[PDB]
Amino acid sequence: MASEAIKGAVVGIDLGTTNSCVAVMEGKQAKVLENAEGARTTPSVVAFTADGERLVGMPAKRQAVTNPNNTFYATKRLIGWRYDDPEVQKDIKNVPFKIVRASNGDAWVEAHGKLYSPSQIGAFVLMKMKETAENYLGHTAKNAVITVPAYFNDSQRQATKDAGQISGLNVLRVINEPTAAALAYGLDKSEDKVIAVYDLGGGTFDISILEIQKGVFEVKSTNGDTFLGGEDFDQALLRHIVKEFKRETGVDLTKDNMALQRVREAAEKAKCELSSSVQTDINLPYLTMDSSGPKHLNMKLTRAQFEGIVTDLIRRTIAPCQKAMQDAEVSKSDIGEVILVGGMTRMPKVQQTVQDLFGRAPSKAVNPDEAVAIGAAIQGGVLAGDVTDVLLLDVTPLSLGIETLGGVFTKLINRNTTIPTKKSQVFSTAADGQTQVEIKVCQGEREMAGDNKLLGQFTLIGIPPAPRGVPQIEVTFDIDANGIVHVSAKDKGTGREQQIVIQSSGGLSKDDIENMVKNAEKYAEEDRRKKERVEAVNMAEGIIHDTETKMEEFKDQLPADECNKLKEEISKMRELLARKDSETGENIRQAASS
Amino acid sequence: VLLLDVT
Amino acid sequence: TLLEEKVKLEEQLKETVEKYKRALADTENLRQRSQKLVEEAKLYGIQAFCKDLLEVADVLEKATQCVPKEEIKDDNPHLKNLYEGLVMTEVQIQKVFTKHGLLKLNPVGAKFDPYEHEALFHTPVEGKEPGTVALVSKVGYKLHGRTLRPALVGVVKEASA
Amino acid sequence: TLLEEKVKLEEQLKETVEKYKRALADTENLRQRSQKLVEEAKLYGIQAFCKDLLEVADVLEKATQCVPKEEIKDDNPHLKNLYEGLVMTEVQIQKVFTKHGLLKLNPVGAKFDPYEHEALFHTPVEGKEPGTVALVSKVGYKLHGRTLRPALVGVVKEA
Repeated sequence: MASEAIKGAVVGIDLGTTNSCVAVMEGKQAKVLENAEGARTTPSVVAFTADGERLVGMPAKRQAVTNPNNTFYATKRLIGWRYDDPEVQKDIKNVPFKIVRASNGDAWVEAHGKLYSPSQIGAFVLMKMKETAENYLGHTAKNAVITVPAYFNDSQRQATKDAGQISGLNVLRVINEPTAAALAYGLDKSEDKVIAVYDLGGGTFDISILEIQKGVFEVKSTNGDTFLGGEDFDQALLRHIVKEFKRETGVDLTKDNMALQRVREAAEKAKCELSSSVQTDINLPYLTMDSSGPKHLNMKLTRAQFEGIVTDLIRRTIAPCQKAMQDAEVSKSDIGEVILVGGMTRMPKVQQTVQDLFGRAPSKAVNPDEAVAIGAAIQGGVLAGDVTDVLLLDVTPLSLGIETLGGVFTKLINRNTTIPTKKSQVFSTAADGQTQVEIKVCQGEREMAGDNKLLGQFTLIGIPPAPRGVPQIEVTFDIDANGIVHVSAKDKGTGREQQIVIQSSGGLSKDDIENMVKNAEKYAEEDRRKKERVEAVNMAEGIIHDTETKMEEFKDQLPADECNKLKEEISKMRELLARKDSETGENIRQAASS
Repeated sequence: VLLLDVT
Repeated sequence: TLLEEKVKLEEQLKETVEKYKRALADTENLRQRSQKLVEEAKLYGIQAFCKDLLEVADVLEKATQCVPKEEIKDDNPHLKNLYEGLVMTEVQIQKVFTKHGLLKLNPVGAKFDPYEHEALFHTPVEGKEPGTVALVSKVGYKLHGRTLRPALVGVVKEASA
Repeated sequence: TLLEEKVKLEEQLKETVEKYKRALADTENLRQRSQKLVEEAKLYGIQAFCKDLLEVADVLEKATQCVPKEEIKDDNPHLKNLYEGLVMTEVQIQKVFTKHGLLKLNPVGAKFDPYEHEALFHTPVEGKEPGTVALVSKVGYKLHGRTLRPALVGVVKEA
C-alpha cells in the first residue's frame, strides 16, 4: 500500500502494570505530558461505583478502601491469559476483586454484574491517557504507539492492540519496552551492537538483551525477577527507620497511621537524596504524641547504611542478568551498551552492580523513569507524518546580535533558533546630530559587547540630521537556506542601505555549544549586574544631557543654582560601588517650561 | 558611532 | 521518461504544498496551546513548593495542638512567648497559603468525593448518612482547583443489621 | 511549449520548498519563545511565593531565638520539647527553601556587597576590616542567585 496519510499527532503511551506515562513529539524531542492533577505518571487503576462510574487513576486509588471489590489494579498481569492458567490461578486468590471465566475460556473480571475483559480495563486507562494527551494538544490524538513487555506473546500483543482500538486510538504499532528505551537513549541510529536493558524500579525487574543488527532491534533474550521492584527498597528503608525509632525511644510507628505515612514519605525523599549525596537526615517533628509528651524523630542516614540495607535486593538482580546473557549466547565483551531504565537505577550501588556485571559503564544520560514513553513517542514521530524533516533542520549554535551605545549586546537571534529565520529590529541614532551609524555583529551568550566574539562589521553612511532618537534604522538578520547569515541594515524612510554575508555560521562545529554556554550560566548574575549598571549609566547620561540642553536654552532670570543636582549625579557616576542609578534619575526638572 | 536601542 | 518525471515532480510539488499548509496549521495550533500553557503556568508552578511546605504547615498546627495550654502562664513566661511566636507563625503560613490560592480541605460532614478525599477506613457510624465523611484524619490542600494533597477521611458504611 | 512546463515546475518547486522550510522554522522558533514565556511565568510565580514565604521563617526564627539557652532544661519539659520541635521545624523550612533555589544570606564577617547587603548603620569596630559585615540585623535571601531580599548588615567604618 502507498502512504497511509496519517497527517496527525501520534502519542506514545507507556501502558504499565502500576503506573502509565504518555508523551508526544514536541519537534525534535519528546515531552512527557502531565495529567489533570499535574503529575506526569498516572496509575493504571480503574474502579466502578454502585450506580455507574469509571474512576481511573488516583481517583480510583483514593476510593479503593471504600470499594475494594470493584477497584481493578495490576490487570496487565491478566491480559492475554486464559482462565485456567497457573499464574492467573495464583493471582485470583490475592486480588480482592472478582476474576471470572469468559465464554472463550479467558480470565475476565466482574463489577456489579458486568463483564470486562483485561483488555477493556487497559482500554479505559488508555481513554484516560488519550484525554490527558488531548488536553495538552488541543485537538484529538487519533494515532498511538503502545509499549508492551518483551515477553508478551502474539496473543497479548493483539490484546493490547484491541485495547488501544477500543479507546478510539489508531494504534500504529505495538512496541517493546526495551526497544522504546533504546530509542529514547538514541541507539536507533547506531552500528550493529548487542545492548542490555536494565529495568529496575517498577513493580518488576526486567533484563532484556537486544541486537541492533541492520538497524532494527531484535530481542535476543529476556529475564528478570517477578517479585522484586522499587517498593521493596522503600519498604526496607521504612522498616529500618521505624526499628531505629523504636530502639531509641520505645514506640512502634506501625500501629500509628499518620506517622507511618510521614515516615514513608521521609524514607522516599531520603532514598532519592542518597544518590547524589553521601549522607542525609530524616527530620520529623511531632511524629507521635504520648502521655509523656510528643516525640520528634531525628535520624542520620548515610549512603553506606542504605546500600547495606538493600544489598540483598540488588544482589537478587545478578542471577537473572547472567541467565539472560546465557540465553542470548553472549558474554561481557559482547555487550556494546548498557541501558538504565527505572527509577531505582539512580543509586550508585545499582549502577556499580550493573558495571561489574556487564563490564560496561551504564548509560545514564536519559531520565530512566520516563524513557519507555519517550521512546514510544520517538517511534510514533518516526512512523507517521514528517518529524525527521524537523530533525534535519539545522539550528544556530550560538546567539547573534549587534552592538549598543552603552556596550550592551542586543540579541536579535537567540541561541537555539532554526536557521531559515528572518528577524528584524529597529534602532535609533546614538546622539543628536549623528549621521554615521556603525553596526558591530558578534556571536556569543554573554550580555556584553566584546566579551563573546566578533563575526563582522560594516557601516551605514548617510543619514539626514535629526534629533537623537528620531531616526529609525531597521537592522535585519536574514539567515537563509542552511548556514550563512545575511546581516543587513536598513535606514527606514530613506535609502543608503547596507549588507554583509558573514561566513563562519557555526563553521567551527565543536563542543563550544557545550562549554561556551556552560560558563555563560555561572557568570550570569554578575554579567546581568554589570549590564544593568551600564544601562543605568546610559539612562543617567541621557537625562543629564537633556537637562543640560534645556538649561542652555533658557538663561535669563534663571536662578537655577538649586538645579545643580547634575553635580551630585556626576559624582554618583564616578562610583563603581552602587546598584543602579535609576533611583537617582529624578533629575528631569523643567520648571523653566521651555 | 555605536547604535542605540529603542525603549 | 520526460512526461512521467514531470508528473511525479508535480505530485511532489503538490505534496510539499500540502506540507506547507500543515505547517501553517501546526503553528496556529501551537500559538493557541502556548497561550493556554502560559495561563496554566501562571496559576500553578508553585505546586512543588506548596506540596513541600504542606508538611511544615501540618507540623505547626500539631505544635499548637500539642502544648497542654495549662502551662501557658505568667509563671512560665518563656514557654508563653514561644507559644505566641508559634501561633503567629501558624497564622502567617496560613495567610500566605490562602493568598496564593492554596485552600485547606476539611470535609467534616461532606459527601465522600474520590477526587479530593482519600478514604482511610469504611467504618459504619450510626446517625450519619451513608457515604458521608465520618472524620478527617488529615486536612487536604488544593490550589486553584488542583487537589495537591487529599483529605485523609473516614467514610461511613451502611449498617449491617 | 512543453519545455516551459519544466521551467515553471522547477521555479514553483523551489519557491514552495523555500516557503515550506521557512514555515517549518517559524513553528520551532514560536515553540522556543513559548517555552521561554512559560518558564518566565513559573519563575515569577515562585518568586512571588517566596517573597511572602520569607516572613514565616523570620517569625519562627525570631521566636525560637528569643528563648535563652540556659532555660532549656529538664525541669521545664514543655519548654524543652517545644524548643526542640520548633528548631527542627525551622531546619525543615530551610531545607525546603534550599531544595527550591531559595538560599539564606548570613554574611557574618563577609565583605560588603551592595547587591546582597544593605548598610543599616555605619560604625567602626575594632578587629574587623572596614567595609565588612560586623553584625547582621536581618537575614537576607537569594532566589537562584538573584537577591530576593537584601540582608540588613552593619558596615565597619573608619575610626
